[PDB]
Amino acid sequence: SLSSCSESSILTA
Amino acid sequence: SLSSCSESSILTA
Amino acid sequence: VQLVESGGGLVQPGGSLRLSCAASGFNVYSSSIHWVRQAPGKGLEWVASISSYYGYTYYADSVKGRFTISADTSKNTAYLQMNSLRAEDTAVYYCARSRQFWYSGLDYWGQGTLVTVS
Amino acid sequence: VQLVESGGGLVQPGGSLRLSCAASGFNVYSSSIHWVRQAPGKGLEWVASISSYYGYTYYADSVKGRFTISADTSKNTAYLQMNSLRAEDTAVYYCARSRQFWYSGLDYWGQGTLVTV
Amino acid sequence: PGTRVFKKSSPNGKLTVYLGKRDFVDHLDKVDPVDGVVLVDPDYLKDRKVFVTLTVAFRYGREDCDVLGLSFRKDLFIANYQAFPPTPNPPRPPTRLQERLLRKLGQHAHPFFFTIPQNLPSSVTLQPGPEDTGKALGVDFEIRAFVAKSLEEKSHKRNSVRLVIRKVQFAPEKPGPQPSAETTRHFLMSDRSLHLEASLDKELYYHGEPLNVNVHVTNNSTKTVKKIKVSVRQYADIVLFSTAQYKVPVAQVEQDDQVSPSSTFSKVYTITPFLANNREKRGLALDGKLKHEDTNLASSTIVKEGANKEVLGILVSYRVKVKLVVSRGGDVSVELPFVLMHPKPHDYATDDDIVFEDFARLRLK
Amino acid sequence: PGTRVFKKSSPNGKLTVYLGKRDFVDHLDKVDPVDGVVLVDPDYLKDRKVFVTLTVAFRYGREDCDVLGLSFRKDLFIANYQAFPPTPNPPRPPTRLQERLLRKLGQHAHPFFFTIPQNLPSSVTLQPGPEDTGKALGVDFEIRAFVAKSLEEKSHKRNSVRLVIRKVQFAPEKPGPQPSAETTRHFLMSDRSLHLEASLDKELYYHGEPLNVNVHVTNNSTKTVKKIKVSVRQYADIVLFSTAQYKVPVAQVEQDDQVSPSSTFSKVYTITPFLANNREKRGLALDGKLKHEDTNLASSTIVKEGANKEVLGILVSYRVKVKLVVSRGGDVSVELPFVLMHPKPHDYATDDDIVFEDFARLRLK
Amino acid sequence: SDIQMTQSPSSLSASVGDRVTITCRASQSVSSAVAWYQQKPGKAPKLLIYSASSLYSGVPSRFSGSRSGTDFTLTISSLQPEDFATYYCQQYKYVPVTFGQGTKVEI
Amino acid sequence: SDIQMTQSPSSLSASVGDRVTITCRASQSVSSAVAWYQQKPGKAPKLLIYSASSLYSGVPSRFSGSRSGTDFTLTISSLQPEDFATYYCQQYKYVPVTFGQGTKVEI
Repeated sequence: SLSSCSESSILTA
Repeated sequence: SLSSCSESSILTA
Repeated sequence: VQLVESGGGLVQPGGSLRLSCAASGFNVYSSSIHWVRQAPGKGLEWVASISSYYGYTYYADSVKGRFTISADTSKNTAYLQMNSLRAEDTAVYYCARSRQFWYSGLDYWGQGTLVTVS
Repeated sequence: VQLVESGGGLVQPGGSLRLSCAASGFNVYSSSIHWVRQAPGKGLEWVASISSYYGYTYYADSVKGRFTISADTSKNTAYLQMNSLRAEDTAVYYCARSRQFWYSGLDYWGQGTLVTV
Repeated sequence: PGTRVFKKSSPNGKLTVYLGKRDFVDHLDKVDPVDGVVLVDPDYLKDRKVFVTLTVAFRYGREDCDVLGLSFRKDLFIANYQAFPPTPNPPRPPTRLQERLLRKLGQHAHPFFFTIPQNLPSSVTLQPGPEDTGKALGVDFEIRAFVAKSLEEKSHKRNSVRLVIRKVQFAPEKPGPQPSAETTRHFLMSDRSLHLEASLDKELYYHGEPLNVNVHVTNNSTKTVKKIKVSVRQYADIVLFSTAQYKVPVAQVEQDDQVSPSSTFSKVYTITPFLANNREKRGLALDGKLKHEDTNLASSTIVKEGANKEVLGILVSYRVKVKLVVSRGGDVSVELPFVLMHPKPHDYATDDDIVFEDFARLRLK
Repeated sequence: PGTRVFKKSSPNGKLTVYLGKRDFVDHLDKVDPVDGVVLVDPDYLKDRKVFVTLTVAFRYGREDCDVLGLSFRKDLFIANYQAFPPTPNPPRPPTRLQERLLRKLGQHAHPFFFTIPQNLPSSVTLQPGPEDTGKALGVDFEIRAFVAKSLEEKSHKRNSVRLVIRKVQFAPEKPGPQPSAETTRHFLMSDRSLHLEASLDKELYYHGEPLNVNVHVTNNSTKTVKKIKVSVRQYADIVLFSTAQYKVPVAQVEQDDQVSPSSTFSKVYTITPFLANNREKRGLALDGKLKHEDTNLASSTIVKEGANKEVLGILVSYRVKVKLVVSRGGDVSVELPFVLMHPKPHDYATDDDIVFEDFARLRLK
Repeated sequence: SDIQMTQSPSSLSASVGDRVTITCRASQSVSSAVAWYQQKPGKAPKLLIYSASSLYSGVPSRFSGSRSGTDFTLTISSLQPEDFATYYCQQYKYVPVTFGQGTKVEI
Repeated sequence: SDIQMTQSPSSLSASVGDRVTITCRASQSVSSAVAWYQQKPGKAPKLLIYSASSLYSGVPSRFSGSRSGTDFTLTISSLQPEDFATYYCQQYKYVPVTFGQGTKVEI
């Protein structure tokens, strides 16, 4: 598997 | 809540 | 090994009674002495406990603050000081002894002293 | 700023060709030099990359072991040594330059040297 | 008929360790082997192997995050076992407990087996100081289980499961020799000589059991003895690469029993070590804990008659001290060693290590 | 255009922290404030308040359990903020980014705000040596979020979420004075005096940009100069409670340019610091990391004109050294300071601390 | 909260040579830390079982306890005329220790 | 594994004054680390977009990129006669860097 790491999201006006 | 701790189980012949 | 106790009797409501439990045959640092009362016509109930090896004392929520337990380690005796005896405190109080290392039930009991209020 | 490259041509199959890429206008430690080949009538493909600031080199799986990339830091040039040129290695090889701090695409390219087997 | 078995699960839930016991008794000739069962789903590690490790470590500081000189960790013994895929048959075919656990759990169970060596120390914990914001140094036993492609692979917090065990000793059946000692302190020219004798009633005492010392003083000289002071000392010997001994008094009894010149004296004192009046003392040795349960004073560490090297970890010992206080000097004392244990139930030279040794020598004294 | 936002979730999957940035730039007069959003479900907490903490800590050793002299941790700055229940209005109403995040996430969002102080050091990391089994000392910034009944309550691994940030600086817009130096070394009685002059072409150099030194030698004396050796030195000044300075050479250029007596000499050397041939050196300072990715050599720690205290963490500086080698002694040298930085983008006296200071002084030297 | 211990049946009648089983329901999943006491009318209680299965020394072998999850049961193999008294089920895993409401064995 | 980058449509025709939009499907959830290149027939490629939205210096403003999850799109607001060439979609988040199969804009 993999390790719970950081991630990203999108933001709009 | 409570945290993940050690527990027990039963064993028979 | 005996747990002879004394001090019970009749006390006016709001007064004070002091129970003494004089142990023999064992030591106060290898055992913890508990007090259990039997309400008239009702099952047993735990009230106090003292552990002279660690120095901890415990009380029931219904007797907390009113009851103070202490032991005289030189005389191998335990004392229960009761303050402001209410109407519901009447019972027969048993002095019990349980092993310190480790707890395996109240294997030795006293003989009971009747406490009454009016 | 130009990426002059040479060394391409015709090589017998199973032989070796040496591509040299001579840069100017920038430095070899502030940039990483990549090699990209364009198969005839087919899209681009990345083959090698060298980072002279860190000392790492990378190769594609299809050219790994056969290709060795190195740079002469004093001459500000990069070299690609291709060994055992198989039939599928024919393409036009572009010398590309990308920023080291930090990577923002291959903003400078060479002019392409044809390689045939 | 029924028996209890201990169980802990991985945070992800796909890995579980079964242990028949948590406290393993040492018999001074053999140690109870650590035999257990590992439950795992083969599809979970589609290609990773399963390893379990038994580790004993000299540690310091708390367990999570100290803003201090955090844990100096020095493993004293390391063992590795591959639960899945199975290893060769030895040591032995699976034992009765392992067989019963496998029957209970089915084919999804895998046994693991560790034999603790004889010379490893017991589990003890030094009492933290009232000023420090974290627990003090101590040695403990611990078991881990994880799945990884290789032993050198990094740890996985979400996958591995960590379980704590203990190593304990119990009082030997046979009695020991009666502890007794004597000492004489004669004056300048007189054949008269101050002489005291102290002795115990047994050599082994249970926890909370009182100690009787029979002090016998023969002061035929011309000086007067003012007091007799009796103390019980705990000796915590720490051996990492150098040997450091620390003494902690745990009980004192003093009575103003003056002795007249040219006359004898005899008394039988009573003393009892306990933890009630020792919670503020730094460097007091206590028995190992599972989580944070209360523990008595550390039991004495005894070594077999063939005590060849055995010097790792923390070693605890007790001694009763009798001292006579005399006017204008003339102090005379004797010491009576004894062992304190529970009855048996019946149902390198790395730089940082030298730095830590210096730090511990500074801190404890 | 779209805006990217960084987020991380608690292992239990409830607590989540949103951050608009990971690298916060210092402008030598103000620091970019740390503004974020904490998402939580109020039913999951029942009476457990939500706290977020920003911490910068001087560390040692790896993140996991090291069998060594593990992390000496000393928090240089601590801040506490209560996300839920809401805190009073200041500092200011929620900013534009916070408003947008709350609009995106709804009423489950809660803003938190931290103003990093100006005197805090940047994020740097000392390079571990090949002999160590773990990463070396360094200073880093970190953010935590957790739910608890009180601040003094112990942390929970399953509930808390931990996130790493960095503090960075960029090259100032204005240029600096020309770095130049001179030195004379005259002989016993001759008015003739050995004279060398070295200078740089600029005062600020970008990472990977070469350095030009215009060494000018005026040796009117009767002795012969054998070689000129030019070096670039990195100065890592560690300040915990005493200022310990360590020097590391990162680049050297040597040419056999002998100088005849009573004659001048002039040359323009070239030198470039880089990390390719510096991976075996212990104590080399590198820029901070969010993960185990590669980073360049540590940028110089510029200090504003109002250098009041500013002494914490690791402070990095660079100097170019020019040295003339003369037969039978007579060494003469000059040093040219410079600053190395990235261009601006367009888009307590506790004993263990003294012990660790001694340990670091011993190990690094 | 305080762990209440429910003990049933409250009252029963038996005969010499019969089997008697007393159930004891724990409100929370305690360990085998349950003890059984006997009390004749007028006397002090008397320990019979500890650790929910271990027989106290001096107690006749006809007394036998057991555990099934949180169900603790006291079993008498063959009732004797001495066993007519009140039996209490006590848990001592968590402070405060709580006693059952009591069960009296009668002719 | 190697992150394949699917670029569609492969071939298209347009007119001066029309809009052209080229999609680019990433097989794995890379970040905005995607760059767009242009190559005329016979010349070397030319960087247009980096970070999937930032416009390269000197590129006319009619070129504009975008990101939608893993969908990267190149948009031309008003096609000029200089835009007839082949456009490539490259990801550089993970080594090896992979190029799209190419799209040619024609009259």
